[PDB]
Amino acid sequence: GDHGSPDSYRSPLASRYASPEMCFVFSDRYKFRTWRQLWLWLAEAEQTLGLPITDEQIQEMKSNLENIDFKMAAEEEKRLRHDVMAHVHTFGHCCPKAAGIIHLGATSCYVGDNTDLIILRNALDLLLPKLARVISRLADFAKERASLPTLGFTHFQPAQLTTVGKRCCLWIQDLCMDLQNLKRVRDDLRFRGVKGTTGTQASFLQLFEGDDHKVEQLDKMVTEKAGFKRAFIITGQTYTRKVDIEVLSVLASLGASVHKICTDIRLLANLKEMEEPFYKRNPMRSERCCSLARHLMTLVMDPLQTASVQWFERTLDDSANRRICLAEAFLTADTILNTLQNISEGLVVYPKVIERRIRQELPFMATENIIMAMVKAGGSRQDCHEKIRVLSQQAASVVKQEGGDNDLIERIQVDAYFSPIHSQLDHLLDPSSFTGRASQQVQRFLEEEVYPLLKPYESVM
Amino acid sequence: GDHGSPDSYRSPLASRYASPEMCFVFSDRYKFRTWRQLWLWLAEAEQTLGLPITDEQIQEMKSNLENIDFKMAAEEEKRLRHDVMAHVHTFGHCCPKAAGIIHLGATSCYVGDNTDLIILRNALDLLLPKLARVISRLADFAKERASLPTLGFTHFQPAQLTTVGKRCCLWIQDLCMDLQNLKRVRDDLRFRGVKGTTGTQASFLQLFEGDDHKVEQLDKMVTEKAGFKRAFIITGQTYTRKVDIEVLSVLASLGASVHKICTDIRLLANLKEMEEPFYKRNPMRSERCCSLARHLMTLVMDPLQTASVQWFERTLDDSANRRICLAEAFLTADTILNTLQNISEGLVVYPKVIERRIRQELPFMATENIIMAMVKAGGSRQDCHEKIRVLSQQAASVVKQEGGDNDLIERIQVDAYFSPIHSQLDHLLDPSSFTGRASQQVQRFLEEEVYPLLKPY
Amino acid sequence: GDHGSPDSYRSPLASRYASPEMCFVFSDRYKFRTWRQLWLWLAEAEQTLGLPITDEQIQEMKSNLENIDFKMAAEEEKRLRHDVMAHVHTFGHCCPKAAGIIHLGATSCYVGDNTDLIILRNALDLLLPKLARVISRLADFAKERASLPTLGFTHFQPAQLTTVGKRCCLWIQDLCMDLQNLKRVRDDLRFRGVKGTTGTQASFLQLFEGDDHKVEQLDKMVTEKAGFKRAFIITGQTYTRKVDIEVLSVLASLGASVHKICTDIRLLANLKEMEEPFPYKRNPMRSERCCSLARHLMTLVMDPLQTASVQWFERTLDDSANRRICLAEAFLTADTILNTLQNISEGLVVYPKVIERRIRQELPFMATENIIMAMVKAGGSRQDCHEKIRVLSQQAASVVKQEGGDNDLIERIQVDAYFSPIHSQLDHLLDPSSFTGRASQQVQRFLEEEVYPLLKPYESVM
Amino acid sequence: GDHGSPDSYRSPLASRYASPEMCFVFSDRYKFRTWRQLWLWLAEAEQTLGLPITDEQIQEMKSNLENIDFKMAAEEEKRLRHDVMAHVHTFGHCCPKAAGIIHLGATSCYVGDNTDLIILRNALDLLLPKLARVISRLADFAKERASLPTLGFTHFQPAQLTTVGKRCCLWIQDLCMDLQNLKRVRDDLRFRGVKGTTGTQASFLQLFEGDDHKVEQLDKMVTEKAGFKRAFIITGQTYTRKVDIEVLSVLASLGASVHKICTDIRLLANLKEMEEPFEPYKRNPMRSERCCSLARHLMTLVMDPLQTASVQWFERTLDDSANRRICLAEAFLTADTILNTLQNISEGLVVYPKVIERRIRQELPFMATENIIMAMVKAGGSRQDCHEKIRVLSQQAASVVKQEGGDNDLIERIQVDAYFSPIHSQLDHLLDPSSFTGRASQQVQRFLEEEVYPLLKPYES
Ligand SMILES: O=C(O)C[C@H](Nc1ncnc2c1ncn2[C@@H]1O[C@H](COP(=O)(O)O)[C@@H](O)[C@H]1O)C(=O)O
Ligand SMILES: O=C(O)C[C@H](Nc1ncnc2c1ncn2[C@@H]1O[C@H](COP(=O)(O)O)[C@@H](O)[C@H]1O)C(=O)O
Ligand SMILES: Nc1ncnc2c1ncn2[C@@H]1O[C@H](COP(=O)(O)O)[C@@H](O)[C@H]1O
Ligand SMILES: Nc1ncnc2c1ncn2[C@@H]1O[C@H](COP(=O)(O)O)[C@@H](O)[C@H]1O
Ligand SMILES: O=C(O)/C=C/C(=O)O
Ligand SMILES: O=C(O)/C=C/C(=O)O
Ligand SMILES: [Cl-]
Ligand SMILES: [Cl-]
Ligand SMILES: [Cl-]
Ligand SMILES: [Cl-]
Ligand SMILES: [Cl-]
Ligand SMILES: [Cl-]
Ligand SMILES: [Cl-]
Repeated sequence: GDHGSPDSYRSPLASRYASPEMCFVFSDRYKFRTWRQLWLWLAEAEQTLGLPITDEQIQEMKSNLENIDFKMAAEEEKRLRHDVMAHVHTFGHCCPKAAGIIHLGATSCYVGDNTDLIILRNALDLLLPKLARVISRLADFAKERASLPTLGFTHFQPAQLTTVGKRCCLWIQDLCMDLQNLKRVRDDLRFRGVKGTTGTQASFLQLFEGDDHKVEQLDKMVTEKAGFKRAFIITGQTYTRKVDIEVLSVLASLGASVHKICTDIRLLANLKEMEEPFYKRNPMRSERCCSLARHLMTLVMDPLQTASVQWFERTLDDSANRRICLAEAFLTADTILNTLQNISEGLVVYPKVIERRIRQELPFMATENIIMAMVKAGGSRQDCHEKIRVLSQQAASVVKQEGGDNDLIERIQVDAYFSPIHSQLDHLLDPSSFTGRASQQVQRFLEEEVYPLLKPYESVM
Repeated sequence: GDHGSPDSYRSPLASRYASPEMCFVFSDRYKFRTWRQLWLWLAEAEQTLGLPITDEQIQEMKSNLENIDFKMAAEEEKRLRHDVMAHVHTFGHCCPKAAGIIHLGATSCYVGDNTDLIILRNALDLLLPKLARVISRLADFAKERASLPTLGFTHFQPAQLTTVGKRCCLWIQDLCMDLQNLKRVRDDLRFRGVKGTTGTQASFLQLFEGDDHKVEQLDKMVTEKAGFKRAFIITGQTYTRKVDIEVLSVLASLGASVHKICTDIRLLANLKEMEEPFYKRNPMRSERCCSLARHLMTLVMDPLQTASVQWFERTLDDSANRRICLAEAFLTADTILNTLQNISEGLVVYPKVIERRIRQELPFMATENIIMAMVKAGGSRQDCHEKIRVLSQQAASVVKQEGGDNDLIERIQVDAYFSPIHSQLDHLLDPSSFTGRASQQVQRFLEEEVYPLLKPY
Repeated sequence: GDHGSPDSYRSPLASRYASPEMCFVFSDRYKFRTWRQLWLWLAEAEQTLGLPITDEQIQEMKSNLENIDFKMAAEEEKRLRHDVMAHVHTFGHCCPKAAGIIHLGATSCYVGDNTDLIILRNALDLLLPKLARVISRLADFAKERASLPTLGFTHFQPAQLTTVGKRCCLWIQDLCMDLQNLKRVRDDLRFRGVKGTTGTQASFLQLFEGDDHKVEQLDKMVTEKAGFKRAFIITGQTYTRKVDIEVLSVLASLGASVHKICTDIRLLANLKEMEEPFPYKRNPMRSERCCSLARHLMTLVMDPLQTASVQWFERTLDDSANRRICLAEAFLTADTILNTLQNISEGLVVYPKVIERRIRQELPFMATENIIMAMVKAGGSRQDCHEKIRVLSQQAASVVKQEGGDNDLIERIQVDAYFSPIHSQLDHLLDPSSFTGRASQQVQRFLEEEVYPLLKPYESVM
Repeated sequence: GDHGSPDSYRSPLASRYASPEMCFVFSDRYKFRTWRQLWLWLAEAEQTLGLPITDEQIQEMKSNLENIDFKMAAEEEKRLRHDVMAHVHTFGHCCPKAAGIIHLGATSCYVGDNTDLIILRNALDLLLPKLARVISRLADFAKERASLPTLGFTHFQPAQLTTVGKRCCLWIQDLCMDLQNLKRVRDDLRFRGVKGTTGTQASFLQLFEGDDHKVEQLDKMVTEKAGFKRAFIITGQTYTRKVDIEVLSVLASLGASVHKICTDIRLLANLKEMEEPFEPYKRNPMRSERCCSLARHLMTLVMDPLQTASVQWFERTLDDSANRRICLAEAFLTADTILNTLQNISEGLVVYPKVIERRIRQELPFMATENIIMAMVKAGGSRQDCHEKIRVLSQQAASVVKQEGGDNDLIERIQVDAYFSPIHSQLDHLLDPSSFTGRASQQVQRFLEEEVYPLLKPYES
């Protein structure tokens, strides 16, 4: 009824995950509406350029763009075993006056391929502000936490202190590259236009009695009507399936970024340092994003393979595949960005869990700070280094062998050797003094790189 | 209605491609009904093993296996953000008596993982007879055409003659390897059974007051009820997702086979030697098979990646992915097998086209046999080789430079140097003499390898 | 030099990673020596079946199996742009008496494909005992640690306790499935044998003057000489490239398993519960490397899938360059991973006092039901007790997250006279060995029923 | 040997396929010379910026950039189990005065990552002119063959005529999209620069005693010394591995293009319409087969960096290292080989016009029937009636072809039928192949003038 009977398989991307907006863009109502819209634009342009098409035929066509008899369309397709021709017949039935001029000069891909290009670009236009919003919410988080010291991890082992906001900027930088990629692909998408069966426009040239200029005009007119700046000069029957690679490749790369970000979030949730928005709390949304982002990456192999084995001016082995992977890649991407937005709005941070971890690990990373202090006081770097080695091993043994807390500072405190440095210990181990340039980097990044990127999307934040 | 509104995305695998039977196996009806079947079996087993579950509670559960309020379950899941708990609640709603004991001792995966294993095996069982049927129909074609000479192709260039039937056996053999793969994975599939939250059955042990024999018997009892010969001993929360790799990998390899087979048919269609069953005729069914087969191959990277990053006793980042890739792999495989059967039932061959192509190419492959005939006629191999070489270059130029028919045999016939073999030319150029052991290979293959494999189906 | 001068690219798989044994299996010496071995076996069988081949011709070839002039071969291949014909000519140069009968009746794939099948089987035979050894070492660890309680993880969040040994069985099981896979593919690998240019044996049938029996005998005999139980009946020019899918698919699956296992170890290394074999701060670098290589193993499966899908008719040569890369690389990658995993599995470091601490911080939240059950057994209510134990768990969780302190939930219960009926039981109720379920029982049954039978064939090489 | 002894595995990419120039770029000599060049630049800039480095330390480091003791470095790496530190120690041993300031403040990635970025960019600079050269050769072919009619193929079945040159433009267009992608990735490549252990420059900030300006100057000074216009602001330990996805994705899409082009060439070769250049009746399209084989590996390799980036934890994990040693080099050596081979193919492509012409003659009559019907309607005949008469003749001709294995005799059937007497005198004209190719010829001209030549202009050299 809505997403269908439960007695048959229903894609989870439709019934469970994707927004109504993205679902509609990949719906048959939208597909077949656009087929008629393209047929109308064709008749309109053809009428202007002199072909015998009456205003009645245009008005009739224009008044039935939504008037789609799916039952009739289905029966015709069972009969003809051809989907475009099924719809040509069905459109001509409710438009009896224009029936004879519908699809005039065109091959099936005039509606099929141009609709897919309109769908791709409209789908890209849906993703962009959703991605932009996720980036803005994280940028707010990053700026807010820019100076909050946190344990750094390499090999997922204790490393030089970063900040929560600086770490957030690694996430933001990858998503920003995705925003630029998606925009580039949307902006550079070209219209197939009117090209004919094998790309030569032979049909249209005959209809215009050899007038090459009128053929070029028609192609320009339908392109403009479709809202595209530019059409291919060169096609076979179809737009080059290299286009489908370009689109799904940028979505795949977005998948990898989201999977990385959400893996980091899941690890922070184990560490109790950060948690998804409101005893056992599971980072289920981040896990979902990983799950769906993995499918995005997997799907890139479909268009790669498809384009690689397209023979000459077209083989029809692209069709069933594209029905699946194009829609599912955008429905998957839509779901991910909707969820990441929801995650990024109220990430819970626990400063005192973060501080406890730093206090347990920083003493082992601060030994050169201690030597420097003792040497400046007039001690020996060689004598000091030995003393710290032993006390550090003692502390390490407590942590590993006994499961105790790190007591290195306490050992240094009660050892008389470090007499000239006892009053400095609190300053020397101040975690903010160990975070390098993290806060200055966050500011400069957001200002120079992030905010300029977001400016176009302020309207819808 | 049945597939839903055209105002929303609908999977073409559902609305366009897969059979009703496969669509039902991956339907929410079948799934949640099976969830309830597993709860019934559990309560039955747990009752036999002494837990406080009454007969009338079990009657209540059995009477309601199909009575599923999908609207309520969706209301609960919106509220609980937990799918299995929503169905526990909803089953407990229409079963007020048994409500207290549904899911007793189980974790979510008890219904979720076991249902997937039941579904995977049922799906495999739907595929197997269809694949056997394709093989059977192709075997019929291979037998009928076992001796029909046809131009061999290597580098897709003219090569040593094969037969139509022998070439078909290349196709059959790959599909036989798939049939064996699918049957193995089906037969080796193990039930998760009752394992508790992290795989230790700590819940059931406590319910049975430390009695291990009862905990093992429960696992055995529910496994048997589900009709599985064997259950896992070792699990985390889930069955190992390596299982999903094993299943989709064999599906991926089936895809590769069908893509190659259908690519060959498409090329033969261009050559006008073969056509799909009944001016332009397009091998559309073969093209669609290729299209879908490619998706089957692509899908293997999903379970590979999933398994690689499951942490400890399980992470929930397998869940959304599996909802998509498992169903799709099987619905795609189903479609391909349904279409491949259609293709295999009336393949059209054009012997006269096949013959004409052999006549254009065989003379170039027949020159060593002409030379052999001259040598034994009291002649020189080196002289003949040079004479035959110039005429073969002459004929090759007519073909490529003049777009003409190959006239090499006519050139040989009129050149008096070949007087010692002129009377043998009809014999020397008989295409059936050039196919080597192709028909005998077909006979032995079908007899020894194919027919024994089909005998159970 | 051994791996060439540093002024050109050199594969890390050869210069850095794989064992010498696996490198040699994928060497040109081994390849081209096997070409010659195959030529000798063909001449042997042909002579037996009556073709005009002499004992001295066979003696000559046998004497020169290893006497490969690589420079001459390269020179000839530059002239002929054909690798097999280059080696036919080179072999005939050093075997002048045999030159005329080398490769008699055969197409190039007689040496190319059959050598690849010999290599694949030999390569699997190198991997098998290495995996068996990894499984056995982990099985020893699993038995040793079968009762050692450890915090369970689902969502990587605290869950019902498992044991260190039981968790190891999750890893072992996957590798046992791989071991079975590799053995199956190895055992079921069929020989191409002698098949001719398009698979019809037309050349051989003519040589034997139409005697079908003799062609069938030839194929049997060379298959037997190469040590294979079974040859294909049906081929085009090549063995079906579906074979390459079957082999690299099992390697890909092994890759996923090792990636999972080594990710778990790296996570245990962060938690300080387990470390790699022998400093305070240590990196799981070997596990990281195994993950890095395992990923390449999974990636490589798409090569033979694609290759097989677009082979036209009796074969196209677009498989050749690809197979030179992916078959060797997959095995060199797999070999390295198993060499490293063996090393990781020997002396895995465990820290029971870190494990215990973590358990004590998390168990009380998972033990509330037991503390309630004990009150109801004493005489208290379950509705009343569940509420009072709720609020204490709330404050303890807040101490952990808001204060950043230790879990004081058991102290809150201890210092509260409502839980007076059960105060003396608290240690018994919180005994972590009482929460591990059937973990240790499962380890024993698994090892005895599933693991040890698999390992028994490999006992002499352990 | 020079590729090593035949007793061990040797990559066919080095031993067999790639050019010596691309082999050199991914060689250890080039890698470790660049490590030392980077150490020289770090010291140079550090000296200028006031750190205690002498001129004879710099004179020493500069004079030993090529004097690499690989044996010593290998010994050191076995001992340290650390490749970078082995080379710090080895470089310090031949530069004993400078030993104590080599790598000052830096982490291993300073040399590791920056060298990889230098190599990636130099690798892309080798490919670019090669791809431009292929496009240029193909454009000459397209121009020469712009108007030559050839049978169109859709479903790989006879379709509306195109031209040899127009079909070549489908190939050219995909390669032009690749040239733009590679150029884009190359230009947008950012330097990692000096970032420290976890990306915070804490080491350098200390060395400059809190002077942030000097840390920023150092990052700019080395970035500029390396010939890069821009450095990252935000890194962890490493440059984001999304960079590797971006680079191998464009190579993967290039593989798809080449696989399609070479598949078409292989099909044309079967049809005897086109052949690879002469280096002879049975000829195999072996170069094109090889290109398809390698292209496939290029497409396969994209899943490596996708997976790598998706599971990088925090400021980095070392599970990327081994994978990248394989896939980055292999992708570029594979790409290099394809382009070398494709240029070779494109240089003397052979066309057989009489074969092409014969195929057209066999197939065109069946596509000419609508045009014959139109000429009869113009002469006074009924469309419906004429369609029926011509349909029987057409079905008779198709049966001669398929059932008798004969030549298409449809035109002869029409010529001797008195029914078609009104158009008999027009048949020669109605069946002219050039008249069926539509705008194919003008499309080649416009495409080459507007979209190809401007892209090639910069590469003139
Ligand atoms: O415009 C034409 O019809 C000309 C034809 N090109 C085609 N162009 C577009 N669609 C075509 C084409 N051919 C078939 N079909 C129809 O597409 C449908 C494919 O079904 P599916 O494989 O399920 O996606 C399915 O309905 C097919 O009938 C050509 O010969 O070049
Ligand atoms: O036995 C034959 O030669 C018959 C031929 N089949 C072939 N079988 C095996 N190898 C062949 C074949 N053809 C070429 N080549 C040679 O393979 C080599 C391919 O080189 P690469 O692409 O670099 O791997 C390269 O050396 C090629 O020359 C056929 O026409 O069916
Ligand atoms: N450990 C678990 N086992 C089974 N299901 C779970 C678990 N944790 C959460 N879930 C639920 O499983 C579903 C996952 O949804 P999805 O990510 O869309 O597959 C959600 O309803 C979760 O609440
Ligand atoms: N954080 C790091 N950055 C760079 N290199 C490292 C780091 N940690 C270890 N290494 C070294 O990098 C090399 C990784 O080797 P492989 O995994 O074979 O590429 C080894 O020599 C490691 O010791
Ligand atoms: O909800 C469950 O069934 C399991 C949850 C978990 O393991 O965290
Ligand atoms: O050895 C290094 O350069 C870095 C090591 C680390 O980050 O752990
Ligand atoms: Cl059109
Ligand atoms: Cl359970
Ligand atoms: Cl069709
Ligand atoms: Cl052979
Ligand atoms: Cl390390
Ligand atoms: Cl640095
Ligand atoms: Cl060749």
